[PDB]
Amino acid sequence: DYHFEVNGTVVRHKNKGFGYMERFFELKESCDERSKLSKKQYERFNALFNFFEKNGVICMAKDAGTLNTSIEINSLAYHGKYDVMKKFIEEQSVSIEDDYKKAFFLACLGRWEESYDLYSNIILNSIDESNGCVYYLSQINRYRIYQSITQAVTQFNGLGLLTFGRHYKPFTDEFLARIEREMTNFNIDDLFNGMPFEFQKKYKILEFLSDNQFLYDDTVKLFELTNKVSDIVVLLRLYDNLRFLYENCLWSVSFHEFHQYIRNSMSLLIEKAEYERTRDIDELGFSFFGKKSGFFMEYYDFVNISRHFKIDDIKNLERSCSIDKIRFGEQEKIEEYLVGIAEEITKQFSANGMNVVFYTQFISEAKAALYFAKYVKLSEEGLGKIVKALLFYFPERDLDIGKRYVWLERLTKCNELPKSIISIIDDFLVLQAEKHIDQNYSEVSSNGLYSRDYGALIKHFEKNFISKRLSEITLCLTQDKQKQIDFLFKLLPLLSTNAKSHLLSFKSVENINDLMNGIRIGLIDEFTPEHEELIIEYLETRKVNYIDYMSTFGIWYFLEEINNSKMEEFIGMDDQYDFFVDPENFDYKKFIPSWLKNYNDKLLGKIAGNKHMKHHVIEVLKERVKNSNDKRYLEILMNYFI
Amino acid sequence: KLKEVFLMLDNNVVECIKEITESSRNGKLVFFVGAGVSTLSDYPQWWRLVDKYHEELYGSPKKGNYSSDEYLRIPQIFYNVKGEMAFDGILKDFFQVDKPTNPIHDKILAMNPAHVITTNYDNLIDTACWKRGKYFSVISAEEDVANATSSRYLLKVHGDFRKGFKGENVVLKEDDYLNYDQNYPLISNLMKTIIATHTIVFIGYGLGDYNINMLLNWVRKLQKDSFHKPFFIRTDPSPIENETLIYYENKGLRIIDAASLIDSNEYDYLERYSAVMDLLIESQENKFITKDDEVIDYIYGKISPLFALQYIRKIDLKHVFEYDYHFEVNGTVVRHKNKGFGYMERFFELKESCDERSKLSKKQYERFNALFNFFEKNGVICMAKDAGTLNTSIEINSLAYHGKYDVMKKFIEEQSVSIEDDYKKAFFLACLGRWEESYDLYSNIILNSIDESNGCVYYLSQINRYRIYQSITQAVTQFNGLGLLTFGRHYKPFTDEFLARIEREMTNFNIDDLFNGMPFEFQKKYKILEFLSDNQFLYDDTVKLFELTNKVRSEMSEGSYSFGMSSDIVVLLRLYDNLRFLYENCLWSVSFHEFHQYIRNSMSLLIEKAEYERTRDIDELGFSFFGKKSGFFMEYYDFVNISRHFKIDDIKNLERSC
Amino acid sequence: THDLVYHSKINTFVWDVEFDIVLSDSKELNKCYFVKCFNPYRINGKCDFAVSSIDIFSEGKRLLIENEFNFKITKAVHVATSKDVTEIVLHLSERISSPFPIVKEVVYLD
Repeated sequence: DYHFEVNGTVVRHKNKGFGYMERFFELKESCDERSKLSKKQYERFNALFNFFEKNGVICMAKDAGTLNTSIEINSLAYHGKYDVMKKFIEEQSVSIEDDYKKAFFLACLGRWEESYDLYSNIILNSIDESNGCVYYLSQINRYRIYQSITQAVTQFNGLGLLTFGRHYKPFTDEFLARIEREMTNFNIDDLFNGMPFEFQKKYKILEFLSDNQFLYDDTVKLFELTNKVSDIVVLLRLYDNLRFLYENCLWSVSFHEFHQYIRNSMSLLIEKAEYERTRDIDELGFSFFGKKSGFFMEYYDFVNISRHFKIDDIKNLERSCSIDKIRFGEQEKIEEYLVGIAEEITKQFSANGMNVVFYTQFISEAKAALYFAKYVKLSEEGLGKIVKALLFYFPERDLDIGKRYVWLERLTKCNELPKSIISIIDDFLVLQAEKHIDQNYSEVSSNGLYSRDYGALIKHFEKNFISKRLSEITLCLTQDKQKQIDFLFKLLPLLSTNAKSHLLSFKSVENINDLMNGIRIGLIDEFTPEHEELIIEYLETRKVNYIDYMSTFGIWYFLEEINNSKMEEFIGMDDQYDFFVDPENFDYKKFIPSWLKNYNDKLLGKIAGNKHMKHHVIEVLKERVKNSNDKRYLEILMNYFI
Repeated sequence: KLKEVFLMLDNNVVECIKEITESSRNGKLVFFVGAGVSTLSDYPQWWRLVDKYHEELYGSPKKGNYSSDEYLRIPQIFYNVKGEMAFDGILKDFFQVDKPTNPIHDKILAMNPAHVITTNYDNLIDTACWKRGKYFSVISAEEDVANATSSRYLLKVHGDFRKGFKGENVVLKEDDYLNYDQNYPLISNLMKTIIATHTIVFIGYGLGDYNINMLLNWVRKLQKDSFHKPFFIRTDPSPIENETLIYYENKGLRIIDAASLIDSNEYDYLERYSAVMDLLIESQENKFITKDDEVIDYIYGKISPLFALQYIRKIDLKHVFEYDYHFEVNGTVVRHKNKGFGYMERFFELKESCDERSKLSKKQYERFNALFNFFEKNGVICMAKDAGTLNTSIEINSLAYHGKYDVMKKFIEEQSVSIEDDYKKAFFLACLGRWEESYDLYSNIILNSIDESNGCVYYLSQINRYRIYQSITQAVTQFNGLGLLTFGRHYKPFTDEFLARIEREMTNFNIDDLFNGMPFEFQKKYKILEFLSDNQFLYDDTVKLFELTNKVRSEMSEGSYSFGMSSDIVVLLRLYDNLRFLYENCLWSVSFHEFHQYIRNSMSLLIEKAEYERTRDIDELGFSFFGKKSGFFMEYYDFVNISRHFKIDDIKNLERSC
Repeated sequence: THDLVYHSKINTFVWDVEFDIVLSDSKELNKCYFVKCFNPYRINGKCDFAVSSIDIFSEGKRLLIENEFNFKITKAVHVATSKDVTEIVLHLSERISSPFPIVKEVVYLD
């Protein structure tokens, strides 16, 4: 009989009878009509007013001047206040509703056995001596916790043994048997029908929870990509669907059905906002009318992105749209939430932290939060604590050394590196060096990056950072610790002059193979003449063989760090070599576009800066991109050759 | 061991056990608990109470054995002479000792009975109901019947000590046994109607109880086919001897005895009950071992209702089999949750073996032929592991899709034949825009479709006419507003009388409640037709479209050409599966706003991915020379789909990006 | 051969495949695989030009040192799931002009 619009107001429809809601809203404003009401019923009006102002129904559609709804979530689980929920659980429960939220909190901390037992206790003590809402909710949450336990035990003890070596069996076998026996053929479809007939008339709005799929709102989401040239009726519904599930302590917030449309609403919304932009630019102007993208991430948006999105989903978000144009509101709140995540990570690893279900549930949001952190300007102390946690207390089974370095390079894009962060990274490198004394220890990375990139980043941000601790460790070196000498070779610029002098005597340069080994580890910076003569003999050996590294030598010569001229006598063979040593007399018919796919930004910049090859390369690229749809060739052409 | 224990069972037991499981799954099983389940663990029986009555009454202990009449005569004599006070004191002293529940009660409640009826004055079953978490309205006195709180009845026929340990609240003496129908009319009538309208299984009774004999005498006055013969779970430590079994089966008791099933001792009542209870429960999760006769019979029992339906999509076939097998869209089937006999695998193997078919029954060959014709038209081919060259042809055997206006106009002008022809004529009329006549045709179909017990035509006609009411309301609202100014004349579509009539008959419809009000067998067989009332039927293939969209776009940005199966075949075989389901069955909501956008989105994704694949950046060879064999051959159906479910803006955006 | 996907912005074929290795020096390696890392945002402060951080695993754990550029050949190469794919690997190894034409699991760190 009334369409309760999510924007805040209510509109009438099918109210064939009297307009009770309109009269109620009219008396909401008139004090005289309030006064004329009877005494016994006045308190009921006050209770209704409190309920209707809490649920967010402001006024009718004819006077809905103010409609901006500020979403507020007061649930402790949403903000990840683990220290509060643990204290609450330790506190004994005085009522059943307090017991109910204690059960829900126990479910969010991974202690599913205790949560199930406490739900069973609630069921026993609240069979029907109430309105029945708690009994119904605790039956559904019990079944959901049982399903979660079954799914975890079919996966943790099923295949994930290698994630912790040997089967940790987080749930006892006797407990598993007990829950299987107590939950044989539990009809969840008919549970609502078993309730008293009075309940089925009053709490009719609680029917969807006992369904195999209940959130069939995704069909509404198809309105977000319509190309007719709003979207705020979907975001507000998302908060409407989050303030129900997360505040009524319901165990339907960790399943894949919930996570699937949150990952679908938050992706479709940002994609459509990205399409509202870059389309108004077509006919309104780049900056005259292009004020902002339109979307505005807030605390309750970043929290959802952290909790439900995965790394690949976040990457898909970044590849499709430019999030950098979307400002992150409430920077302080995001900073505090990130600091809380860091404190939880630090406290988890330092303590026992054997409990694995909560670890798996929480590591995903921790990783997503520290991934998305790059868009938020973090305070100095907050950033220091974040980096310290991510470096010294994040498990290596989830984040490898390469991914760890990627995470910091991601965090340092939007913020500088004061003394604290470089000090933390220096301490991390010191810890790595102390770990490297064990000759049987080797780094394992799934990104190709290693500890060299940390020193490289430190040097890039601070050109004269001399880690005195590393210099002392180098001074105290011996001959037999070969792996330590290799690791310190990987971090040569961070050592002191006396440290470098002591180190260089351990391993000299030899022929070309070791020469290139030193070049890779950055042993030499200025090409000494002895290195230059060694180079020629390799090429002179190559001439004998001809009658590899040749491209590397040509590129070095093109970069003008090789100043030898007799090598000019040795041209007329490889295409790339002649290209990078003698662009004047190259016949360009032998050029292959594939070379351009292996060149970093600086090499292409130097190529574009040279006159004698700019036109040839750009026309080659245009010819290649005309007959193909390769995005790499176009990207190179537009970034550097225009 | 238990698997072959199920085999060493008499055919009577084999069929009784499956009937009980069917009733339990159907919400029709009503348990009948008696004395013997209570006294199993520690609860005191009537014999010791009669003994103490003899002691307090006759002075000396009872000598010999008291006869059956004395069981009620001695307490009655004590009450008549010494009075009610001592009787109540004795009952209070005896019946206060709380005893723990026993696993037999848990097994009884684990079969989800519709009701349980007991003659036990104890609350063992009551507590087991509370502790397990299953709600039951306790009915023991007459006043409870009027004040029933729910639809589930825990009926204490003889009363209980819930209002106090008094002799009036329980039927223990001879007076209240003889004057039972004069003291407890309502509860007796409720018992009789429950026994008549449901399935009754007696447990704990031993053919020597007054309640069993009273019920059997009550049965004799119930015509012949008006009653179902209740089951009987006898647990005496002695064989039935096969003559009293005949007598009681003739009188209306299909006896099941635990002595024949298991070789227990004479003091093994717990094991005697537990054997039958576990045997009943384990048969509730699976059927007996099957043969060539029963596998085809089971499939035909699960598929025959779908025969009336013209076409059924492949994704929801998992709901038909209750998630037993995952029916892949490509036409393959994989095992998902079938923890039992692999009936689908055997069906497909028998399909691929003519010699294995010659050992079928007489008419079961025709049933398998019908199932083969059904499955061949549905695009399912073989198992997931055994599949190769599954090329299939897309075809729509309808008229609305092809846009033949004159043809279906002539068909409408032709004479009707049956309900199906009238249904398709009504759908064609709605498609032509003459919604006013379509509503009347659907109303006539509803009126004439109930005399024949089919349900499908009636249900679909109701859904179609409700959607037609929605469509005409939307058209009216558009015409009286924006439509009034878009075109000059207001162009009143429908008469005011017709609109008033539809408004009067549509109020308080509650469309989502239509399936709940459907007969039980209809919703059991047609579990898949529930999705038509709401928009759930698009959720299954929308959640898996929004996920393939991100997957394809990720490869677009990454630029990773694939040399194998294209990800845009799951959506392609879901386009012409939902389209075929929605059009061949002549349902409405083919013009539904939500359905159109799904088609548009899928088509847009298909064309984006195909245009990306068209301009490959491969200068090398493929598998040997080239991997791809073709591209996006825009068929006639593709053009119709683009033409019917796209607007000018959508096609413009598609052009400006391909 | 259904798991081979060609990548465009880097000349590489991704394929979960293990190949025996023969190089110029007498040292020989059993079935192993490569991992390429396309990073155009890598720290290239020195004379570094390659956008790919290419490395080698022997058995999923044994990362061998680069040392000199070994003149490796595909030799016998197994997909480890269906059958030997020696021809299917060697035939697309040429006309690529990029080192390590066939690798597994390009990380694509952008």
